Amino acid sequence: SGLVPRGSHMSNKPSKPKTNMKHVAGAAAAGAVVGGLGGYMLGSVMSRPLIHFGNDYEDRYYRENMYRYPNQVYYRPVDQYSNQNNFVHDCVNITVKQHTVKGENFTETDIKIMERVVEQMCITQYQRESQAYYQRGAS
Repeated sequence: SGLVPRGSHMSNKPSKPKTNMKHVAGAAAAGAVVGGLGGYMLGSVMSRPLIHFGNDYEDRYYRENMYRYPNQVYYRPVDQYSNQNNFVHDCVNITVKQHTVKGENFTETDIKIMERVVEQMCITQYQRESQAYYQRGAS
């Protein structure tokens, strides 16, 4: 037998009284500036290569359109539940959205390489994400 009294758990302590009404953000307003992704990490600074073609044309083309398109990319933090694909999967899609955006368009031929630089940029990022992800200890 065993039907002892059990089933009592509670934890709540909202100690954050916010009675302030001063949320001024300086001065900046004109027309309208889009910006709604959700919360994806944005590359701050980098040095090493992101994509390696190997062919002359494929090489010159990349460095040629280098200024045409940005270098930053939206990616999420890795995890133990899944592999890099967890973030790399949407990493490419999201990038394609801002890449193929009406703001700028490229030829059918450019889309070929553009997809490579972006794709490789997603996986190549996993190396860094893991470097910081592995580190345990927030001092």
